[PDB]
Amino acid sequence: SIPLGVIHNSALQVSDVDKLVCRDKLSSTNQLRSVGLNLEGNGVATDVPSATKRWGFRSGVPPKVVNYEAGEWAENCYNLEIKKPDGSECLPAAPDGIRGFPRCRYVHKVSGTGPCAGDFAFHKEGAFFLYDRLASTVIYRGTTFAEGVVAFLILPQAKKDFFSGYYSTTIRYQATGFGTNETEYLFEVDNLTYVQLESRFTPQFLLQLNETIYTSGKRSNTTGKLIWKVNPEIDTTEWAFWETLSFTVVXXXXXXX
Amino acid sequence: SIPLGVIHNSALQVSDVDKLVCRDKLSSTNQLRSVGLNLEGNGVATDVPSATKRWGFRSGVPPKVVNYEAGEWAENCYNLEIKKPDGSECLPAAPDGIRGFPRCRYVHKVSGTGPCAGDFAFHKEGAFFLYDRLASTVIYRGTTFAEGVVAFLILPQAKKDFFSGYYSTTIRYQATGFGTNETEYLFEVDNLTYVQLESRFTPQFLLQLNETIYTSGKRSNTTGKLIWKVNPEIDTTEWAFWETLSFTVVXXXXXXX
Amino acid sequence: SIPLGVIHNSALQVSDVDKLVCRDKLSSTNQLRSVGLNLEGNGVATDVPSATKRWGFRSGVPPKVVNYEAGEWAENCYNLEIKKPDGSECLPAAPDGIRGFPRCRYVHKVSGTGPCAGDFAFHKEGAFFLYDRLASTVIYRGTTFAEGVVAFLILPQAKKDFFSGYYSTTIRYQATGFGTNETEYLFEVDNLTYVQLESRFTPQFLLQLNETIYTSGKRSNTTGKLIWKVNPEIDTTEWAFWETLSFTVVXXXXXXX
Amino acid sequence: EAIVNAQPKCNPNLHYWTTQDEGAAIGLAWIPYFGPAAEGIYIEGLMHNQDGLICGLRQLANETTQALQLFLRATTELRTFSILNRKAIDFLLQRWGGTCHILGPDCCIEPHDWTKNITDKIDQIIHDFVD
Amino acid sequence: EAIVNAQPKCNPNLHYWTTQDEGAAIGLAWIPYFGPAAEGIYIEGLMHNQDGLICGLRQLANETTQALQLFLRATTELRTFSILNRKAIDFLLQRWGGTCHILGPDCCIEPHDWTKNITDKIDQIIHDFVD
Amino acid sequence: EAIVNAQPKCNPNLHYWTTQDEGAAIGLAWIPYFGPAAEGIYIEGLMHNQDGLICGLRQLANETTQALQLFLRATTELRTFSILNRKAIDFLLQRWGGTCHILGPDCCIEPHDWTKNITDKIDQIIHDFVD
Ligand SMILES: *[C@@H]1O[C@H](CO)[C@@H](O[C@@H]2O[C@H](CO)[C@@H](O[C@@H]3O[C@H](CO)[C@@H](O)[C@H](O)[C@@H]3O)[C@H](O)[C@H]2NC(C)=O)[C@H](O)[C@H]1NC(C)=O
Ligand SMILES: *[C@@H]1O[C@H](CO)[C@@H](O[C@@H]2O[C@H](CO)[C@@H](O[C@@H]3O[C@H](CO)[C@@H](O)[C@H](O)[C@@H]3O)[C@H](O)[C@H]2NC(C)=O)[C@H](O)[C@H]1NC(C)=O
Ligand SMILES: *[C@@H]1O[C@H](CO)[C@@H](O[C@@H]2O[C@H](CO)[C@@H](O[C@@H]3O[C@H](CO)[C@@H](O)[C@H](O)[C@@H]3O)[C@H](O)[C@H]2NC(C)=O)[C@H](O)[C@H]1NC(C)=O
Ligand SMILES: CC(C)Cc1ccc([C@H](C)C(=O)O)cc1
Ligand SMILES: CC(C)Cc1ccc([C@H](C)C(=O)O)cc1
Ligand SMILES: CC(C)Cc1ccc([C@H](C)C(=O)O)cc1
Ligand SMILES: *[C@@H]1O[C@H](CO)[C@@H](O)[C@H](O)[C@H]1NC(C)=O
Ligand SMILES: *[C@@H]1O[C@H](CO)[C@@H](O)[C@H](O)[C@H]1NC(C)=O
Ligand SMILES: *[C@@H]1O[C@H](CO)[C@@H](O)[C@H](O)[C@H]1NC(C)=O
Ligand SMILES: *[C@@H]1O[C@H](CO)[C@@H](O)[C@H](O)[C@H]1NC(C)=O
Ligand SMILES: *[C@@H]1O[C@H](CO)[C@@H](O)[C@H](O)[C@H]1NC(C)=O
Ligand SMILES: *[C@@H]1O[C@H](CO)[C@@H](O)[C@H](O)[C@H]1NC(C)=O
Ligand SMILES: *[C@@H]1O[C@H](CO)[C@@H](O)[C@H](O)[C@H]1NC(C)=O
Ligand SMILES: *[C@@H]1O[C@H](CO)[C@@H](O)[C@H](O)[C@H]1NC(C)=O
Ligand SMILES: *[C@@H]1O[C@H](CO)[C@@H](O)[C@H](O)[C@H]1NC(C)=O
Ligand SMILES: *[C@@H]1O[C@H](CO)[C@@H](O)[C@H](O)[C@H]1NC(C)=O
Ligand SMILES: *[C@@H]1O[C@H](CO)[C@@H](O)[C@H](O)[C@H]1NC(C)=O
Ligand SMILES: *[C@@H]1O[C@H](CO)[C@@H](O)[C@H](O)[C@H]1NC(C)=O
Repeated sequence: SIPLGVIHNSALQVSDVDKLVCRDKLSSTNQLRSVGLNLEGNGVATDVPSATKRWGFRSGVPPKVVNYEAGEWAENCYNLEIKKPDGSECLPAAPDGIRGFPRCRYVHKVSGTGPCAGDFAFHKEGAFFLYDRLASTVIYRGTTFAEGVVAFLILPQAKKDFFSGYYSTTIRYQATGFGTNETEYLFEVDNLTYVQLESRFTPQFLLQLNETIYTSGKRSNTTGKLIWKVNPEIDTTEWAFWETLSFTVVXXXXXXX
Repeated sequence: SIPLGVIHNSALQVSDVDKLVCRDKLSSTNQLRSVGLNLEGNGVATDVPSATKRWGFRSGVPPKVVNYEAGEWAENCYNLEIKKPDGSECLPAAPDGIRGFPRCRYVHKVSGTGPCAGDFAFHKEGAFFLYDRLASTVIYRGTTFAEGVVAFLILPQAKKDFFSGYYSTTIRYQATGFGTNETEYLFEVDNLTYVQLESRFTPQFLLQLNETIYTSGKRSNTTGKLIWKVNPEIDTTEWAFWETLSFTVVXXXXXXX
Repeated sequence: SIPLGVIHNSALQVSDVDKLVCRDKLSSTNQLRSVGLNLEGNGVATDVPSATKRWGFRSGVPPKVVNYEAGEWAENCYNLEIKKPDGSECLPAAPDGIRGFPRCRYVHKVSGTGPCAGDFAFHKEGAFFLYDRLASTVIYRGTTFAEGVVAFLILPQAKKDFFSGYYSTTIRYQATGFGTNETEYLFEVDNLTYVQLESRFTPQFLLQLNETIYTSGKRSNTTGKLIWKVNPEIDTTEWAFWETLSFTVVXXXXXXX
Repeated sequence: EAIVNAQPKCNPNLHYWTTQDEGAAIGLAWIPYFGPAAEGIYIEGLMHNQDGLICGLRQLANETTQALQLFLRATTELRTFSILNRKAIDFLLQRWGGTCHILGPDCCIEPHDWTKNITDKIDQIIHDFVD
Repeated sequence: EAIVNAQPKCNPNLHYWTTQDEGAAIGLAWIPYFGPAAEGIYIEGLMHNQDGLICGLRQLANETTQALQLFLRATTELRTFSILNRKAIDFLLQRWGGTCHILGPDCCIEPHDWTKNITDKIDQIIHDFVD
Repeated sequence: EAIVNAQPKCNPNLHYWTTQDEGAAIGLAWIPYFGPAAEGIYIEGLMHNQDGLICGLRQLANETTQALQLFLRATTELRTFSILNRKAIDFLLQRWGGTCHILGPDCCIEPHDWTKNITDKIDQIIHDFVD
């Protein structure tokens, strides 16, 4: 059966409607809640390379949607525009009334290409893609989401224990070989200026690097594509979010040391 | 909470499921009813000019639909075919299974143009557009509706108190500057013959005027457009519906005195 | 009211939630079941000619879908690709999430033409078209279905009485004058070789006849169409499924005696 | 609360339409292929303003709108069909959601007949106390 | 009522298919990415005509059709999923929708143990009446 | 069972968002035409890990996933909104689905006040036994 949380002896416990005792009181449907919790909060890697490795294409499984009434503010969300080499769309358009996740500090917008061997993109670990109060088993095109899971609770009737505005920043990425063993990622500074992405790059490091490139004048000043690389010796920040330089030239590759 | 009507002491009262006493009996879901009531019955102006001023375009608000099981026979309903100056549609097509309001004595079919500054058309006073047992927050293209509101009741188990066929007539209108301060309306007699509309013109006056134009031979007998005006001195009927000549020429404007 | 089955005195009985006595126990929604039962099991004729005569086109009635949780393995299902003489589609595409009936021993795939005088195809006897856990009042294009009906039950809490893999074979048919008094059917052997269909031909007879045609070399060995006829004197099998030669030539008609 | 009609006018009569949930027993009319089209499934009735119920109903529907709209803002369902069923559940949860303390104000169990069953049967123990 | 099978024939066996609501505990099979496709989510079973239940069921489904069709005519929902939940609610409302008058025919409260709890404890007031 | 958080980490704070079901009483804000757009209907709050409830909740949501996914595999509804209402019904059916045997372990009827109502009123029959 689907588990149902309840507060007994100053602690959350799993039970269900069948396992309760008469002392437990459900006097209204208001006491029932569904909550979406973000994988972020369990300590998973949130960088684009690590995050995308958790998703994958598969055919024959019909998508499913369940709603949830409350969610968690995310640091990291994702928004995918993936096409095949032939230019056809890899992901379906958002169904009617499926809007993006409502609170994201950083939206990682990945545009790119890959084989996309399957009708729909699922979470390999069984988690959900959280949209605006709707959790889907699949990824929708160009629609912002947080990875997460859903809980159901019977809250108490009254009080349940003993005893900054909203800013969102979009971060753009180019991708090739999406959803394969040899995926390549580039962080986008402008349409001609890019940085080779790595897992260790945090969102704040990317925004700082971007800020430096614009204010040091290290953008492509030609018609051509300029791809910077940061060599291994420059650190960026293994701590979770809630507890926390020169440029030379060699398309056009380059090194930032 | 959503109010719930109930019959106590030979009177309708607001309460809810939380406010009832043990004497109150809900022995079946049959006792529960949703009813749609028409703004007509509250005494609002039902003429096209007055009625359209209650609607308006707005973006960013997702439409919502709620069902209702029983409704009221309307005198006045409306059916809108509005386009922008560029010929693009101002209203969305009726979703699957949304048919028009089932009982209208007069359907005011307005065809025309306007700026339509917004994705969907809403009721400015917060009322609903009533369709066939579905109430929407917005107006659908070419689909007949009555303005109205919804009530929920617990009926009694048995008896609830102490102690003509269906004809529909369509009335066509041309409009310019729809949903603005300077909207203009023309009542349509045929494709070339029109009457300048005013708020004081009732449905029965329009049908009588139409009848007179056809049987007095006052229709456009050219290729061109003929717009009659009725001067202020001809009255038509401030009473609600349930309690209730020469022509000369001056496009082609004209006066009926 | 919708009837509700229940087991009393070692027998199924009709009642409803209103007609029960306190001894009857509904301790969980798991005890509630909807089951789809196939018309097959009531002894109806399952041959394509007899089966199609039960369906018919009609306008003005909106389609309706109800779900059912469990079904019966069918011998006979049907899959229709019907067009008008002008090449336009007679049946609507399957709505989102309506897949075909999951267990069919023989799927009778009928392709063809007919007048199709109506928006949707309904069951003339009031039965449903059973798809994958969804029963529709109408037939969807190219989607496999079993004719059937739905029951609702309250199962007991524990035990309810006193005391081969899945193979599906598709059988293709050509049709002209579909859903009329003068419908004609041809069983398809290959794209150029056909057999004039009759009601008495069972699925196993058709597969045996097909097997014989391929292994006797009686297929069209030209560019042209070859239509075999089986003369009246060759029997094929009035028993239900669960209780159970020379060729000469005369398009190109022919006789198998 | 009570219902105070505060509209400019009141049509005291409710000429209504609705569907019947079990209304076409005559022959083959229940079969969709043979039955009425969308336009011919309605029944009609007329209801007068006995006990001020029609004028009350109009006011009730008006006053329901704010709550209803706010509920629709908050739901992600595109079409909402569950309002009355959810009222039914909340009715039951109010009465039966906890332990029912007999003779308390929030428990709808009447012992009236069970009181006088035991007052009747003390007179086969104090009445029948034969030495 | 009772179920009178009045069909031309009856297949006395029900070779059935259904889904299991909690049926893929083996490893990663519950994860949609790894689990079965639409075609491989079914369980099968066979049920014989003990107590005439299969032949009854066939007749019950036949007889349900008129009511079901009329219900579908009257609903504006395109796909109806709420029939059994609504039966569940109506079950509860029949029993518990009013005041439960104890020992009445429409109240499912058994005092059997509470009768003999008090008959047991009068013998610590009439039995223990020590002068 | 009990909730054993077994994740690599736990954010002990839940900075949450949700909608309010009756939250725009100020003037015309409830009217959709005038009210907030989709982006501005949310309320926020912060909840700390008193009684380990946040770290428990994270684990509970993780553990719910298998059952939830299997339920979604088995349903033909495209969007499921009925899980909590169905829990509400099953709560009621567990308690009130059969006959309630008073003083039994599966019946939530307290006679506490009805016990001492009758112990109080035997002293107008054994106490008032005047010769
Ligand atoms: C619920 O929480 C648990 C614990 O955090 C999550 O467990 C994770 O499960 C996946 C398998 O689905 C593990 O990935 C596997 O790792 C092995 C190597 O250890 C590798 O060989 C496999 O190919 C696969 O990648 C993952 O390690 C494991 N995490 C931990 C910390 O043990 C689980 O995913 C959560 N459930 C949901 C629905 O989010
Ligand atoms: C419920 O019934 C009441 C009473 O009939 C309706 O009240 C109406 O509310 C609107 C505001 O939403 C009023 O319109 C306003 O009028 C003022 C001038 O008086 C104007 O400055 C504003 O711009 C606006 O147009 C309207 O006057 C008022 N009606 C009455 C008779 O007082 C209410 O609309 C009903 N609710 C629904 C949902 O239908
Ligand atoms: C439920 O079971 C009964 C009994 O098997 C089915 O009764 C069938 O009802 C149809 C009418 O809808 C009968 O067809 C009619 O036959 C007469 C000649 O007898 C003909 O003149 C009419 O034009 C029409 O074709 C049919 O004979 C009858 N079957 C039997 C065996 O008597 C009923 O269809 C079942 N209901 C559902 C929904 O499947
Ligand atoms: C375990 C419990 C404390 C979780 C929890 C999470 C969110 C909410 C908000 C206020 C809501 O009402 O949705 C309440 C309770
Ligand atoms: C307050 C009450 C009298 C309103 C009311 C309105 C319509 C109906 C119809 C007959 C229905 O059953 O829908 C009943 C009661
Ligand atoms: C009358 C009763 C015996 C019918 C019946 C039919 C199918 C099923 C399966 C096992 C299910 O759980 O759906 C149970 C009971
Ligand atoms: C995937 O790519 C890696 C290198 O990144 C390579 O070693 C391996 O052979 C590839 N795997 C498959 C299955 O092709
Ligand atoms: C970058 O390119 C995109 C299209 O690929 C375009 O929409 C955008 O305006 C461009 N921006 C700049 C700053 O050139
Ligand atoms: C990069 O820096 C420029 C200049 O400050 C700024 O306009 C742009 O938004 C920055 N990029 C991101 C992703 O914030
Ligand atoms: C032009 O190009 C290089 C990067 O390719 C950059 O470092 C340099 O500063 C640019 N010129 C100016 C004037 O900024
Ligand atoms: C709207 O039109 C009126 C005249 O009909 C005019 O007085 C007014 O200026 C206009 N209002 C606005 C806001 O433009
Ligand atoms: C009037 O014009 C409409 C199209 O604008 C056309 O459909 C209709 O047939 C015309 N009617 C007459 C009487 O000319
Ligand atoms: C106008 O009069 C003609 C002739 O009687 C009639 O055919 C037409 O329907 C009338 N218009 C309306 C709107 O009834
Ligand atoms: C021709 O035109 C005028 C209206 O423009 C009308 O009054 C007149 O009667 C028409 N002619 C006839 C013969 O009806
Ligand atoms: C239908 O066809 C039959 C012959 O198959 C014929 O006798 C009959 O006239 C036709 N019926 C109608 C109504 O046209
Ligand atoms: C038969 O024709 C169909 C199209 O009508 C085609 O798809 C199929 O490949 C053909 N098969 C053979 C065996 O020729
Ligand atoms: C007809 O026989 C051939 C050869 O055995 C086989 O390939 C084909 O599938 C058969 N047709 C059917 C409908 O089984
Ligand atoms: C060629 O055609 C006829 C059927 O038209 C068939 O009986 C004959 O056996 C075929 N030839 C061979 C060699 O099979």
